Amino acid sequence: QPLNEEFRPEMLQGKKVIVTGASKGIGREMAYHLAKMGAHVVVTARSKETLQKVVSHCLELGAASAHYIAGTMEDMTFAEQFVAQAGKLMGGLDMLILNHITNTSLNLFHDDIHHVRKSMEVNFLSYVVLTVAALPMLKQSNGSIVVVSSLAGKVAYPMVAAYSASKFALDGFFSSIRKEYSVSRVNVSITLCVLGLIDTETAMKAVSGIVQAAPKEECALEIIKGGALRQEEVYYDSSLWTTLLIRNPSRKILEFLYSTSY
Amino acid sequence: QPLNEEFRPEMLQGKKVIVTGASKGIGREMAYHLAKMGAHVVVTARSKETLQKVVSHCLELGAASAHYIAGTMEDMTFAEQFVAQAGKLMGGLDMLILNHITNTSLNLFHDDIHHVRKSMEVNFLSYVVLTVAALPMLKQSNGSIVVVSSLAGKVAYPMVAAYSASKFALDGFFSSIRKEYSVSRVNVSITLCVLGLIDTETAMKAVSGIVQAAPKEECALEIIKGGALRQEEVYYDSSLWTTLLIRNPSRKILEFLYS
Ligand SMILES: NC(=O)c1ccc[n+]([C@@H]2O[C@H](COP(=O)([O-])OP(=O)(O)OC[C@H]3O[C@@H](n4cnc5c(N)ncnc54)[C@H](OP(=O)(O)O)[C@@H]3O)[C@@H](O)[C@H]2O)c1
Ligand SMILES: NC(=O)c1ccc[n+]([C@@H]2O[C@H](COP(=O)([O-])OP(=O)(O)OC[C@H]3O[C@@H](n4cnc5c(N)ncnc54)[C@H](OP(=O)(O)O)[C@@H]3O)[C@@H](O)[C@H]2O)c1
Ligand SMILES: C[C@](O)(c1ccc(C(=O)N(C2CC2)[C@H]2CC[C@H](c3cccnc3)CC2)cc1)C(F)(F)F
Ligand SMILES: C[C@](O)(c1ccc(C(=O)N(C2CC2)[C@H]2CC[C@H](c3cccnc3)CC2)cc1)C(F)(F)F
Repeated sequence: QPLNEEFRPEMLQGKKVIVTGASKGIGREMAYHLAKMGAHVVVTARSKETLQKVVSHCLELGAASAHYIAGTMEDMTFAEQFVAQAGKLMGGLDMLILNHITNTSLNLFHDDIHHVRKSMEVNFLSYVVLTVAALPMLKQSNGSIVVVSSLAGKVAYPMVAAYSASKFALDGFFSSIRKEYSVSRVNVSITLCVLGLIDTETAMKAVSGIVQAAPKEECALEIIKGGALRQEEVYYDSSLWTTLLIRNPSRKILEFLYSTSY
Repeated sequence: QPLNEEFRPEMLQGKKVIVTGASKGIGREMAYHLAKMGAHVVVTARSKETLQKVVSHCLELGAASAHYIAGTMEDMTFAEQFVAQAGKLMGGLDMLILNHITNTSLNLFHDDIHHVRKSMEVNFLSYVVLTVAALPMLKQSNGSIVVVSSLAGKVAYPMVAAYSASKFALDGFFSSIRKEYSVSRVNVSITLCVLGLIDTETAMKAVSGIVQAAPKEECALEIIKGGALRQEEVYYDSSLWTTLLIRNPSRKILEFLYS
């Protein structure tokens, strides 16, 4: 049930929200936009040094409140207590933004199984664990889940096999879960975010000299809109060529066709 | 780059082939077809009992050779040793059919993270391990990798989350790997197989009274035909609406866009 209107800041006012991989890039921006709305926000990543700043600056921007908890999403235990600790900190939760990933470079896959396992653990599994942990709270506030994926998670590219495997997984898993929430009349929206190339330090470090990326600041924003407006998918890619084709009716058809079937 | 000519059982004769999850269902059928064709075959799964039955039956259908090695794909050391032992049993390798999955059922997902983790380990991760271990031989023989997937690996159904996540994963990882072989000019084809409901013991059991399945023996042959013709994708379903609906050109186009 996507909402029948457009988005304005107030919708996030005093809304308790989690953001992962929020110490830099798209994550951080999302945190900043979030403050500019006066929402409550807890943020996480590994490094406490950078998290301290994000927290400190979100207050300036006017967040109702802002805190961090550091730990590696390599660690399902941490991911599970993180959500408990944060949500109890804020006495509830309205929107879960799953954004972090393990460190990846661009290269040929070359028998790097350990890196495929780690990608799958951090980028994909941890999202599930995180969701599991928040479901009870999200049911409470008829909240929302937002999952940051890529183009590389809808179609193929070389140089990101592990990465892509994991991004594809999110789609399969969370799109499947939606249909399940529907038929169980569970009212938690789930938004998958197909993002083209974005101007983050990390991304630009690997590209730039292979060329163009969309502005990180707006990306963060569109993500936030799609999530608040409870939309199934959000696309954000600089080239309007792309944004119009990615869609895929054969699937929407095939899914819906086999829905009223049972 | 797919061969541009019909296929003939003559294409698989003397071809040395591994088939995983071949004790029952689609995998068994595949082993049988390959035997009718005179290929060499090594099959695997956990149950030695059922495997013996298969092998023995394969030697009677005419396989150039036919061995088996039982093990769980839950164990990456076994996966890696399998391919070695098999390479030696056949002195090389022409095709690798990744077909096994972990047991599953149709159920709402609450918090079975260990099942999600096992699915990803067995239905996905082992394929990578297997692929990595077989790639050298396959290189030697300009061979093929055949990965068996589903509609649920291309579109979302309720009741199969873990399963889907893993099948989707195969698409992302193998389709991406396909691109890399092309820019590396590695001559080893990769075929992803998208199947609809098939009348295997397990499937029929599971969807007993909640949902027409295709014949598993014809399916088994399509898969092999797609592999030997080096097709990127095979689509097999009882509903021809479906088989034709699934192809995804808006995607093949997009991919070429940034290429
Ligand atoms: N930017 C792009 O070109 C692009 C394109 C498509 C999709 N996306 C998606 O957008 C999201 C963010 O991208 P980005 O470029 O903004 O990333 P980024 O700026 O490089 O930041 C990555 C974040 O994840 C954290 N992280 C790394 N390892 C972690 C771990 N083991 N446990 C917990 N956190 C960890 C990092 O903090 P620590 O190092 O301190 O842990 C950092 O905060 C990702 O989901 C990505 O897939 C990005
Ligand atoms: N049948 C369908 O409706 C359908 C639809 C779409 C896609 N597919 C795909 O087609 C393929 C085969 O399906 P199927 O229905 O033929 O399956 P199946 O008959 O149930 O056979 C599964 C095989 O995998 C083996 N296996 C199970 N757990 C294992 C483990 N831990 N380690 C190693 N092997 C294990 C089983 O033998 P052991 O228990 O002895 O190990 C068995 O040989 C799968 O990739 C499936 O996803 C099937
Ligand atoms: C983590 C990282 O920053 C990263 C990973 C994946 C994507 C990503 O989602 N892609 C955009 C959405 C498609 C990639 C862009 C570059 C593409 C590429 C790289 C090299 C060669 N050909 C294509 C791969 C997909 C962006 C950044 C990386 F890889 F370190 F740069
Ligand atoms: C292993 C198993 O036998 C199985 C799993 C998945 C699929 C599969 O790939 N599907 C076909 C390709 C789509 C399923 C068909 C039924 C679908 C479904 C289930 C419940 C309600 N509506 C549709 C779920 C995917 C087939 C068998 C199972 F799950 F035990 F039944």
